[PDB]
Amino acid sequence: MKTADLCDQFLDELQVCELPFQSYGGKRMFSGPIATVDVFEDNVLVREALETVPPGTVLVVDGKGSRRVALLGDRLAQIACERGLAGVIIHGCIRDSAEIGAMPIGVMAIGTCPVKSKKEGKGARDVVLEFGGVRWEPGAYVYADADGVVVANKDLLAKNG
Amino acid sequence: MKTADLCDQFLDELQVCELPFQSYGGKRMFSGPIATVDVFEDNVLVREALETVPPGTVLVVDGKGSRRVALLGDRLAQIACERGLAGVIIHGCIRDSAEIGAMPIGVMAIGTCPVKSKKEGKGARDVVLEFGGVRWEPGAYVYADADGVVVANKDLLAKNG
Amino acid sequence: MKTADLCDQFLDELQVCELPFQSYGGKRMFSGPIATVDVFEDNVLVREALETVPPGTVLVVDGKGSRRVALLGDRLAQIACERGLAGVIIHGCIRDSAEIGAMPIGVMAIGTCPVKSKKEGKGARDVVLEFGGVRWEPGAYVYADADGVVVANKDLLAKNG
Repeated sequence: MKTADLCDQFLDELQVCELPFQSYGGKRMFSGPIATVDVFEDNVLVREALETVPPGTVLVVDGKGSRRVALLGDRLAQIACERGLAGVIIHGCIRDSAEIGAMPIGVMAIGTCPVKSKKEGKGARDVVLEFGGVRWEPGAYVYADADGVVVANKDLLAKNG
Repeated sequence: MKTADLCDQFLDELQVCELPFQSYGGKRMFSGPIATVDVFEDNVLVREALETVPPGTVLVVDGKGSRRVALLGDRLAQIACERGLAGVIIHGCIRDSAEIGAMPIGVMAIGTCPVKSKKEGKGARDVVLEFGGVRWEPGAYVYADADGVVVANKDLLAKNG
Repeated sequence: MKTADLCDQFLDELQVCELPFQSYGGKRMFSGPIATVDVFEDNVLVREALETVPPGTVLVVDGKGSRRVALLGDRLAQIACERGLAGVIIHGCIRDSAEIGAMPIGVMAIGTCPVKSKKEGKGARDVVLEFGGVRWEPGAYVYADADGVVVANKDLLAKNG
C-alpha cells in the first residue's frame, strides 16, 4: 500500500504524479479503482459521481487547479463515507477542511477555499483527465499516501502476470 | 464562524483573501474587528498596537510579505493573550512558532524567520492595507479559519438589515 | 537551541538559510557539526556518510532540489538513529515520511517523492555546498528548529571569545 514500495516493484508500469497534494482526510493512505470527473469551478457532477460510483472507488477530479472555489465540502465528503468510497483526489480546492479531517476517508487537494462552486452541471464524467504530468483513465488504479500518488493501469496487487 | 458558511450567506458583502496563510496559533478559528498596521521589516508599531487595541481585536499587519525578518514572536503573542485579543494576521513572517502554537490565540502568517525585525518605529497604524487581493479597513470585521479568511465591512452576526 | 535566540545573540556570525524546509522527523529541533554530501538523484554517498560520520553529526545533503527521486528513506533514517546522528537536512526529497515521523531524529527536506534514487555512487562527500543562500562547510555547525535553520562556523555554545 506504500507508494514507495509500489514504485520499487512496479515503477515501469506506473505513472507518478508530479503535483504535490495536501492531505485533508482522516485517512492518509488510500487506493482503489479510478472514477473521473472533469470540471471547472462547478461541482454538480462531482456530487452525482459520489452518489453513484461503486464502493471502494477513488474519485479523481480535475478542477484545473482553480483556487477560486471549493469543489468538495463536508456534505459531499459525508456521502463518500456513507457509500464506502476510498477517497477523492482533487486538482483544485476543498472547504470544511476541519470537518473532513475527522472523517475516515482520503482527501487530497491543492488548497482550501471557502467559496462554494457553481452548480450548473457543466463538465463531464468518465473522461480521460490530464494533470500533474499524469493521464488519469477510468478503470485505472490509484495509490496514495504521505509520500505521493501513483497510478497503474490495473490492480497491481491482484495480478500474476 | 465558519468562513464557508459566511460565504454562502454573505458572499456579496465579503472580500475573500487570495493569499493562503499558514496557521500558527493554538486557535485555528478566530474573528473580530480589524485594527491595522503597515510596516516593512520593523515591528515597533506592531508591539504598540498589541499593547493598545481593544479586547477581541484582530490585528492585521501588512509586512509586504517580507521573509527576511519575523514581525511577531512569543513575547508579543503573549501580550495578545494577556490583553484578550482575538488574533493576528500577518502578511509576513513570525518566529517562536513552537511557543505560539501552544497559545490560545489565532496567528496566521506566510512563513517563519528566526531573524528579529528592525526596531525603528517606521510604518503606520490605522491606515488602509492592500494585500492578498483585499482592502483591509480599520473597523472592518475579519473571520478566519482552516478554510480561509474573509472580510466584511461590519459585524455580520449582529446585523438585521 | 532556538534559532530565534541564536540570531539575537550571534547574527553577525551566522548564515540564515533562505530555503524553507518541511520537517519530517520525530525531532523538530536539532543541531550539531556539519558533514556534507553533494549529489544529484543518487544516494549511495548519502548512505555511506550516514554509516560513517561521528555521533551527533547533522548530515547536510545538496540534492539540487530535485523532486524526481527521494534521497533518504526509512532504512537510512534508521541507520541515522542507530548511530546516534542528530539529523539530516536535504536540498531534495525523501520518502517513507510516515515512518520517519515516528523516529527520534531531525529530518528536513523540500518535499516527498516515492521514487527511489539512483545507486551509482556519483557525487562527492566533504565538499563545500551552496544552496538556500548559504555556504555549508564541513566542520561548521548547524542549528535547526520550527522557525528555520542557521549555520555558524563553530560551536556557538562552547565558545568564550
